[PDB]
Amino acid sequence: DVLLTQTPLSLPVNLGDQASISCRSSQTILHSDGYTYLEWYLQRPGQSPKLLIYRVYKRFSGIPDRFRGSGSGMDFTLTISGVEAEDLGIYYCFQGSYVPRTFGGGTKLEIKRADAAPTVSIFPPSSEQLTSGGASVVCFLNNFYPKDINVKWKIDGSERQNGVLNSWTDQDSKDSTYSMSSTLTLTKDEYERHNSYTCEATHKTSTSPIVKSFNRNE
Amino acid sequence: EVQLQQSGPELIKPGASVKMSCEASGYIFTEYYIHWVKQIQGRSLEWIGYVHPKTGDVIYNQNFRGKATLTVNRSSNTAYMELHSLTSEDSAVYYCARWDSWGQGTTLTVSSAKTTPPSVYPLAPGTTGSSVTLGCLVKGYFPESVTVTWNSGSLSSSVHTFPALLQSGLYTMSSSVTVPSSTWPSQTVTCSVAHPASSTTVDKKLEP
Ligand SMILES: CC(=O)N[C@@H]1[C@@H](O)[C@H](O[C@@H]2O[C@H](CO)[C@H](O)[C@H](O)[C@H]2O)[C@@H](CO[C@@H]2O[C@H](CO)[C@@H](O[C@@H]3O[C@H](CO)[C@H](O)[C@H](O)[C@H]3O)[C@H](O)[C@H]2O)O[C@H]1O
Repeated sequence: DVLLTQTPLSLPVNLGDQASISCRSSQTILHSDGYTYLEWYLQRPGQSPKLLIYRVYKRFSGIPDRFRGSGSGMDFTLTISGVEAEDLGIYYCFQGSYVPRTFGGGTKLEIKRADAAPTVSIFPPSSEQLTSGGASVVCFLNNFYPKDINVKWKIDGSERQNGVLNSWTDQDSKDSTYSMSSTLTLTKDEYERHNSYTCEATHKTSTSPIVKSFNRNE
Repeated sequence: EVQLQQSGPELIKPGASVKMSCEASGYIFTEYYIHWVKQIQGRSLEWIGYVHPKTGDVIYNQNFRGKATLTVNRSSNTAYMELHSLTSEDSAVYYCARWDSWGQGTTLTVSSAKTTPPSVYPLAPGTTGSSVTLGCLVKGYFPESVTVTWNSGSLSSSVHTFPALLQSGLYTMSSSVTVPSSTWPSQTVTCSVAHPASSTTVDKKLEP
């Protein structure tokens, strides 16, 4: 089978900049009929993939001329000249010269912005929940950049690792930040055997964590 | 003009099979190959095979021999894909596509978990400053998806919707909203959690 490898995996750009992504194949995409069936697709969040370029460089109807495909053989490039907000999403290359058809693993085109520390909020389990015999402690880490972030839970100062569910948003369309939710799940009985619960957020914007805590005896 | 319209989301027990559809309009159905494609995690795409609707002749990815069967009904302009002997590895979004246009996708969940509505818990402080962050924790539902609407839509700029994760075979997600403190608690903030699979809506007014 033919392997298509795409680089980079993620590409943060400023709006209006030029973006360039690479698709390399394990075998030539030149078909015996003399054509090269190398295509590029864009998939926006919550949408199906949409065809941008076919036959290496030909733009599909309605595709703006800032999209330019190039390459031959085993090496291909998609260049976007003046990225606009509607261009953000995941780009896939695809070859139609062999069976099976195969796709690259996608390049996610995103917005570069200045670094920003998270705004951290901690919530004890609601009184409503404790009646269910479960106890979820929630920590929102909101509106930070870049996307990489650590959260450490501690219970009375002691690091806690199981029971944790961490989930990130996609890049915000208004300010291009990310947010993440971390939940520590305990039984009601576990939760009531300890005093304080702490969320520590570590992010490249500081060598010290942002620490949010509450004491269940308050 | 050209449109590929797929059948709705499916929740199927392991071991069973499912047949999903792809209705073509706006062109001559018998003139174009229909392809089927599996996508996992909204990222990795794997091509299943393609059928020529004029003839019904199919070419498969060997990876899907025995797993997928492609057929057409020319009189109804519909392509179909049947997946056999389902396992959780078959949970994915499935697309049909012609060379230049894709359907909207069919989400398949393979699981023996039963459709269950969420428990919804308010996240409110019991602070200082001019903003306040509130949320709702949506726990223990199945299958995807839920929608969380804050003040039936009037809040959305400062809303964060966190994707669901599995815990104990059920989904949990959360949603936050950040609002000026001059508007809460002096005015109502409500999260409305809709789970269409269970025909359930839960509204919580956030209280200090
Ligand atoms: C039954 C059916 O659907 N038949 C064909 C499809 O096979 C065809 O899909 C393309 O097929 C090739 C292999 O031949 C490969 O698999 C591709 O991935 C797949 O897209 C489909 C689309 O055909 C393409 O049609 C374009 C017309 O818009 C062709 O471009 C035009 O070609 C001429 C030069 O010959 C000029 O160079 C034009 O400027 C250029 O736009 C393209 O070459 C075709 O591959 O068509 C179905 O009928």
